[PDB]
Amino acid sequence: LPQGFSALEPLVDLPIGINITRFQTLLALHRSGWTAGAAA
Amino acid sequence: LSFELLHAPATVCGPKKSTNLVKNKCVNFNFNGLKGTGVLTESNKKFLPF
Ligand SMILES: *[C@@H]1O[C@H](CO)[C@@H](O)[C@H](O)[C@H]1NC(C)=O
Repeated sequence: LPQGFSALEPLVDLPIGINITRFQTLLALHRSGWTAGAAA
Repeated sequence: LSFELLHAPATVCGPKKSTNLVKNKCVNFNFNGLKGTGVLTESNKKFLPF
């Protein structure tokens, strides 16, 4: 990770009211198997 | 028309009348629940959007 300072401005505020304990991410893939770009 | 009262922020509130603003004179004002008193003047502060 880069060394520096940058504050995070607010973007989204949703009135849902759910528990949320677990979470997963998603990513986009393309068939050639499949080739995925280098990312972290 | 049935109104349900649940443990929610209750987004459906309704309208509220507004009046014209006056400057350069002491006045009591309400700004969306911010109640105050004083004189309003054109400002210079660079309020970033949010
Ligand atoms: C949220 O989920 C956790 C994990 O299952 C659980 O222990 C907790 O009681 C839940 N909170 C609720 C349902 O308000």
